[PDB]
Amino acid sequence: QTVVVLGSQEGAVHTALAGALEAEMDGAKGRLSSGHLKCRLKMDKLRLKGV
Amino acid sequence: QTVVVLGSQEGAVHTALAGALEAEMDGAKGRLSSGHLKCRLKMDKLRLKGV
Amino acid sequence: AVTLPSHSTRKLQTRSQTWLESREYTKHLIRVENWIFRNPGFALAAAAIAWLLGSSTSQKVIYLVMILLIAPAYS
Amino acid sequence: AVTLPSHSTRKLQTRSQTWLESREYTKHLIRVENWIFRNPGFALAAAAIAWLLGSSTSQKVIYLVMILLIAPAYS
Repeated sequence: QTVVVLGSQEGAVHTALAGALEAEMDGAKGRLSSGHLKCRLKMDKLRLKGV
Repeated sequence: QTVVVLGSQEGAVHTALAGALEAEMDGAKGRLSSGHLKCRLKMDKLRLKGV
Repeated sequence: AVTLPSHSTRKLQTRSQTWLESREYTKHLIRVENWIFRNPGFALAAAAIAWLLGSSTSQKVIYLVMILLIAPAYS
Repeated sequence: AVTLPSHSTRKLQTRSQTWLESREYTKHLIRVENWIFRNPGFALAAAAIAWLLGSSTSQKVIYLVMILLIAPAYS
């Protein structure tokens, strides 16, 4: 009996990654693209500057 | 728009290879394991050497 | 090393475009069509099978889908 | 880059042991079982579906197999 290693599965985890969303500059500061949220917005004080 | 490469799918073709039979020393001389055949065998001339 | 979980079974129904949908929402069709183009007579195999189940002339095609859709992937 | 052709669909029925059968003749079972363990309520989904087709109390389980066996892979 011998052993084989099956190399690297980098592209394999890629094709298995078919639902993730990619993300960028990561540093200690990891940025990512779209994601929504709920924002209560109030026009408490907006003067129109020149009526 | 950008592009990704999806790396290497070496292990992917491995897991897709779930029915093949492996084969060895290949050179210009490729050896492989089991495979059957049909052999008509004749006892035309076999002397028993020492009856 | 079966990389089992095709993540599409855990889709994120979110506005930005997902990882590889471009080829994904055709890959299973090309799967089944390639497989049957390679194993044609399995067509009438499935036919004789299904025509013997259901006995409805309407569930018959349903069992045709059954057979022609177990054959490609799980094989 | 769907490495489509799982070669087991082109098995060589030859005496020496094939490439990765050891895990292969369990991989689809672990596939379906993992998938259903992750998506349980799909059980009774398939149940209500199949119980509405066939109308035989014997083809019912057949359509149960239908649904529970399209769901894992082609998804």
